[PDB]
Amino acid sequence: AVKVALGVAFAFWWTSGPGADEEMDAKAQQEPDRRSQYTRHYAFKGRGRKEFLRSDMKNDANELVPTR
Amino acid sequence: RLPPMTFFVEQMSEGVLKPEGWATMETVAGLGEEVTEDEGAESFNHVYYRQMYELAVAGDPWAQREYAAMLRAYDKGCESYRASYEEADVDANVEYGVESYVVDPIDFGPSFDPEDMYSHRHAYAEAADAGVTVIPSQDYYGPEHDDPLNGIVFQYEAQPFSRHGWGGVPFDLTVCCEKDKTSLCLQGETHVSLVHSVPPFGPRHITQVTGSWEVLRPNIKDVMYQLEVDTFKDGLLGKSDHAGCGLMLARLGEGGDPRKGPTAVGVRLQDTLRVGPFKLEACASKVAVQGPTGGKEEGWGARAFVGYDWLPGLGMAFDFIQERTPEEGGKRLRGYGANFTYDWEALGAAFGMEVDYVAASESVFVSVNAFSGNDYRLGWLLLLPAVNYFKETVSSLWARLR
Amino acid sequence: KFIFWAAMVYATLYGNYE
Ligand SMILES: [Mg+2]
Repeated sequence: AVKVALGVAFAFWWTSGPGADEEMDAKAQQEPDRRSQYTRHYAFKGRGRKEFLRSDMKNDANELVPTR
Repeated sequence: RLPPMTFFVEQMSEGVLKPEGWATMETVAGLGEEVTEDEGAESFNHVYYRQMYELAVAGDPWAQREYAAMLRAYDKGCESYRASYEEADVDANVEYGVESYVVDPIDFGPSFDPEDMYSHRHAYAEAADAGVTVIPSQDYYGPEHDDPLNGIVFQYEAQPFSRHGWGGVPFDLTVCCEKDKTSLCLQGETHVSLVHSVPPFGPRHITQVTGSWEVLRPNIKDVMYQLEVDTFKDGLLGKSDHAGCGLMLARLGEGGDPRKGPTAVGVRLQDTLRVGPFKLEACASKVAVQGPTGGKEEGWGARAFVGYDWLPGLGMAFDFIQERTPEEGGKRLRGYGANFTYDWEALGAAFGMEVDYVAASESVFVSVNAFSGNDYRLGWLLLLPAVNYFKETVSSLWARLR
Repeated sequence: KFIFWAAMVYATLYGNYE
């Protein structure tokens, strides 16, 4: 009861900062998005294709077994 | 009609790589008795047994002993493994009758459909093993009253030219096929690894050949070919230094014919280095693509990761592109970026922070994520967007009452 | 420049071994 009153009362003061709309314009002015994670993909359709990064490839172990 | 050259520059500079090696048959390596894993020992054994075979054929009783002992362990392990197959078959014929074992159907997530309307189509008998693996390939927007999967991806992997489990030429292949009465999608990739030397017979020296092709009818009516040859060696500047070089060729064959069309040629380098307390991994590339009609277009790319002993938890990476369009004397178009990450734990929660800088538009992107598996103390910040919504509700409810 | 000559420095010194 006291906590949910004091948190909202502090939010009223902290949210009421000056200007408050130029930063909306600053954030929305960069309509190019944040840069997204790179994957190897095909040129025509963009399905992922397998990678040979050393820090992942150094953990891999395979073996050979006879067939039936 | 060819892809942009930034695609090739990103593809040819993606970090320090490592090729495909030899896999060992575990019952004959370490004859009879159980083993453990180590790369140098397996790589030694594969070339050691070919050498002892050549010496045993030439004469040489000491090599004949080793090769005959390997043959004895090989026969014993093979007969044991077929006995295990017979035992598994008898156990399956006991547990079920003449019935077979059935897989789980694929989960596609929630829908406004009864979710077992088509689940009986993806429950099938196994077949157990034939060499290849299949996965179904799904599209982003499926049909409304049906399952979204449309294509099939096949995967194969082998080691053909071995003598008795001492292999030669690691090889693998992957084909995606979607065929219907309207369109046709056919992508493919193959890798072949060739090992020249391993220690103590030399240093580790491995080349790798990659081929890939792209067909997409009736949208494109041209096919895409790529070929990559790249070579790695551990050394060249000091002990255990993982260096590598490579080249790439690409073409857009017009009508499918690989003799006509625009071409792309590129080369790349990688290296690692350790100076002071700084360990760095760097790679760089240059591509010399041909345009549709304009001619030469060239680009440079580079990536670097700076590992640091002290403060072993800060990750920091740097990236660069340079563009050289025609009228090259005044159209040098640079671009470079930085990336930092760190990681804390506080208040019973695990925090991770990532700071990103793009440096053309002077923007800093900060992103923090947290995870509290203990309590809801992390929700005290949830009072921040709940106030403003009220300030956008009453201000609506005022304007809706006027 | 940088990734033509030094992209053949590595190629020549890899050919120097094999
Ligand atoms: Mg597909």
